[PDB]
Amino acid sequence: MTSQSSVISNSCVTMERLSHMMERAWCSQESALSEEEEDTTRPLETVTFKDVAVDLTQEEWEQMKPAQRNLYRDVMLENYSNLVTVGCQVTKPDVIFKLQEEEPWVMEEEMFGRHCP
Amino acid sequence: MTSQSSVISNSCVTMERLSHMMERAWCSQESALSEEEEDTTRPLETVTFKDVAVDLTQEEWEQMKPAQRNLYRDVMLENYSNLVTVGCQVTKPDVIFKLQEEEPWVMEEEMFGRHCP
Amino acid sequence: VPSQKTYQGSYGFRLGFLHSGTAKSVTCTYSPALNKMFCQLAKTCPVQLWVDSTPPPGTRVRAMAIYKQSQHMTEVVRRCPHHERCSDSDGLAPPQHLIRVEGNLRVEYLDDRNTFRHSVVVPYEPPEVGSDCTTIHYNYMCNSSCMGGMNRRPILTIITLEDSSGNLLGRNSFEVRVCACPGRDRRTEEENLRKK
Amino acid sequence: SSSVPSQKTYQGSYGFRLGFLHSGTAKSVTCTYSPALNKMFCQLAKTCPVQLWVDSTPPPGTRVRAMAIYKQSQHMTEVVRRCPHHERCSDSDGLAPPQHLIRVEGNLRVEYLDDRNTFRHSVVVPYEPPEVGSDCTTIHYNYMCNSSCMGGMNRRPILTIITLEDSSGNLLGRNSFEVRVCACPGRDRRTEEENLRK
Amino acid sequence: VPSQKTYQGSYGFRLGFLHSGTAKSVTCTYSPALNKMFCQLAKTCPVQLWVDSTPPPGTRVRAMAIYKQSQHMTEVVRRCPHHERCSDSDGLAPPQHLIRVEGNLRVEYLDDRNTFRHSVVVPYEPPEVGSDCTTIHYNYMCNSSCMGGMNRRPILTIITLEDSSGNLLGRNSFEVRVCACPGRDRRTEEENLR
Amino acid sequence: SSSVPSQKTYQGSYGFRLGFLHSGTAKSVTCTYSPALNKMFCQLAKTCPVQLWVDSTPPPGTRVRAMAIYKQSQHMTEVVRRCPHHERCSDSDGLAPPQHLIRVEGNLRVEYLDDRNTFRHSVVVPYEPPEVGSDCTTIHYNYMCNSSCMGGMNRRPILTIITLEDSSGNLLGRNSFEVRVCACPGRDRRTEEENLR
Ligand SMILES: [Zn+2]
Ligand SMILES: [Zn+2]
Ligand SMILES: [Zn+2]
Ligand SMILES: [Zn+2]
Repeated sequence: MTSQSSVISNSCVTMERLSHMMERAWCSQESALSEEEEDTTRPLETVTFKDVAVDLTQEEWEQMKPAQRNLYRDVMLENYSNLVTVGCQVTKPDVIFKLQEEEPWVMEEEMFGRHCP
Repeated sequence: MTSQSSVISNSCVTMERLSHMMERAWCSQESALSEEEEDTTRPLETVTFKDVAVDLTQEEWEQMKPAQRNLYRDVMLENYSNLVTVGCQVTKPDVIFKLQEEEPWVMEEEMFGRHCP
Repeated sequence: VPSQKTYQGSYGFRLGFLHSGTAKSVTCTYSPALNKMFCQLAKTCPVQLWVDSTPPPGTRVRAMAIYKQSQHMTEVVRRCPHHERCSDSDGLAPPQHLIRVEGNLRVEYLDDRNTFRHSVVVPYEPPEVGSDCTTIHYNYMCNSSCMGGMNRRPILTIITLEDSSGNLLGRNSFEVRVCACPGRDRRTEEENLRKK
Repeated sequence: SSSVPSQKTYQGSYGFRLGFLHSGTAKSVTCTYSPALNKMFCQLAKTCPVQLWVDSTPPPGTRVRAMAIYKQSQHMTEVVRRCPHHERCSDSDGLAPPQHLIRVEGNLRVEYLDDRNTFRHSVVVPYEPPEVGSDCTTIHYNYMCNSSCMGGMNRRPILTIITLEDSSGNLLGRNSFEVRVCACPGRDRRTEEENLRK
Repeated sequence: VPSQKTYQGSYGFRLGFLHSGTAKSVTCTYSPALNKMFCQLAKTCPVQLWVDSTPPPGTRVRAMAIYKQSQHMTEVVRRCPHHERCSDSDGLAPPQHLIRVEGNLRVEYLDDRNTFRHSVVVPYEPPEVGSDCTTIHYNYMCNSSCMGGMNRRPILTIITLEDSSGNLLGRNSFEVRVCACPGRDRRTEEENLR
Repeated sequence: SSSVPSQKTYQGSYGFRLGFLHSGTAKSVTCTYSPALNKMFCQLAKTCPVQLWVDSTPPPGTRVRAMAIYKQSQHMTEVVRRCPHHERCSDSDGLAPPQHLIRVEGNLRVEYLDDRNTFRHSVVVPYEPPEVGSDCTTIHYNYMCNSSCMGGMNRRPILTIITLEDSSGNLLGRNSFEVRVCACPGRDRRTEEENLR
């Protein structure tokens, strides 16, 4: 019947923000004084992807509606979607084996999982 | 000198919001069924201003930058600015004697306040 | 009965108290509006001593609890006969003294021989490096509702200064309501001050 | 004690049964009894009339001993005694030592006993036969501490043991009933009747 | 050494435990995944007895703590010589017994004369009005790290049923780690299983 | 005990002073000493070399008695004794009764004493003069319980009293030093140096 909503708040909510979390550009550069131009001899030393990936904490993911859980793994995958496509190559970290289906912390020690059909 | 800011975030920040705290219109009215029209015999019984005014709690006003403290008294004064101008008349509550200069909880018992010039 | 009026002196002696929270189970708290310390049994009550000048060596700090109500001034503020027989001694206090002091080796305890009351004495130390005050960790050994002792009567604790001869140099007084819930009993007595 | 005396109900060949007044459950009653829990609730230093209903008349020289024991088993080693505050108060009726919880008024011939094996308190009156018109002899009991007294009973529920003996001391009958002494007897019956319907 | 295998019997005897929280300073808690009760010294351990049929009168409930590790089975689970000399008696227990029972006047304590161990006996009462279980408030008198007693060795507490003659009617076993922090020591042993 | 022996430092006419090794503050040291608190931190059943620095040489027959007393005044009535667990362990060196906290190794002539008035434990070695090249005679002491042992010291800090006497028993000199015996001696010096600043 009526209340045919001219759609306002479906899937075009993630697309529109642009100033909601990505503006989080501080420690300003007011009237800079410390400066010394020099020769470019020292190497780059890009940091890693070990620390850009976050080691999984155990007590988390309680409140955490799994629209945020599956998106958190999509943070360490879309930051990873650069480094195995274009740029310096890193290895695959240890936590990536749980980026699986059930849970990260599934029981495998202590068998006899309740015989059943 | 330069960085003459074409002013963006001065005093016209309170004026512009309109959807930031005043939209906080729930418990919806979907397909209403409980209804019985009747005679208008029962009186109004407007609630009071005793409970619209909030009794002051002691441990508060620590974090509470006093732009919020002086505005909180301006909540129980602008809700009071109706009821002594237009509408039903209430009395002045007990907490209104601190809506003063120093603090609500000033010492008056136990004198000898440190003799000095 | 010894006097309860506040004596500053030429020394600028003032009691400092920690600005502690009003939680339901705090160990010690102080009200600035009523000058009332609320604290527990056998727990630490750090009372700071703020002075304008440094006293000469040999000066001492005497604490004494007196009743606030005038109809009970003839009774000595003493422990109840149950707590007078419990094994709660710190090895320095007789079991009738309400006030105690921890963290100090040189504490004196006095049963005064005219006025028949309890006095608790520590020697005054100057403020340390960085410090403006010397904190005395006080301990009260009964609640105010103890039957046979304080018995629901509010008490005033008198902090006095004297040199080794005993002449009075300064006196500050503050009320004491010792119960099991110090921070909550401050709150119902802050509800006592705001009328209506 | 080491040899805590028994709390099991002993009728005997005498038909000894405790009678209690059917008193109201007001907020500030002086003495009341619960039939469902066999629990007497009463005040400090107040009259607790306990009736003695017997099937046969005992021989002359018979006596009635009262003794309060703890109901909880983890506290049976402690003597039910007065708190050290109330042990030093001037509340004596001129016949009781200041450590005895139980007292008896309205009788000149009361005995008080500190028993010398089991180290406890016993309160003895000589039994009188029921009067003209009466079927029971009422002993006006007095308890001298509440159950929450620190150093004495200390929030532990107690059982008061009423015993019968002849002048030699051999036991003729024993009835037991719980005792919760506080300042509000009739109200503390009500929250323990709220305890049973659950 | 007496057996630790679970004996149901024809009586349907099963141990019930309170679903208590995992706070840092709990008085008693139970793990369903490890069948492990964590509790304090001299504190109340209410163990429920869930039965399928009502036993005849005269039946009794014997508790016995045995070591879980097989290399320590020859040692009797006993109190440490410090706690064997402390004045912590409830007036019914000898000072070497680990297990105790409060809230019951009819408790027995046994030093068995073949197997040299400690046994704690209460007579079984039927479930009350409204109740489906009879709770026995157990008390353990040493932690598992006591030197000379349990000495960091995990123990199993054996709850047995018998009639007045002593023939065994049912047996359930559950592990016991007594320390000062029961609810936290459940958590590091739930971290042990995952 | 009934009368507790004195802990005040007695020099005498002999110039008796305790010397201690300037050992490091590692996490698992066997024995260490704090000069600021006069506090020796050491382990169970381990070597505690205590040097004896004297201004004059004593006559022959002189002896050195060690005694541990509690530092806190509320616990002075309790004898510093071993816990009932360690009182029944098989840790004896063949010369000490199993209740004595203090022991001495590297000496055949050690005495052990249960004194019969004050009911406490005393450990006696005969004094030897300093050797060739030496200015001190080192007594290798051994403590047999930590201070947190339940039933013994029980987290109470103790003072070890080193006394000198001739063969009759009259006191010639006494030095006292605090003792905190735990499993980590060098670290427990550090949190008590954090206590002083
Ligand atoms: Zn008291
Ligand atoms: Zn009492
Ligand atoms: Zn133990
Ligand atoms: Zn030890």
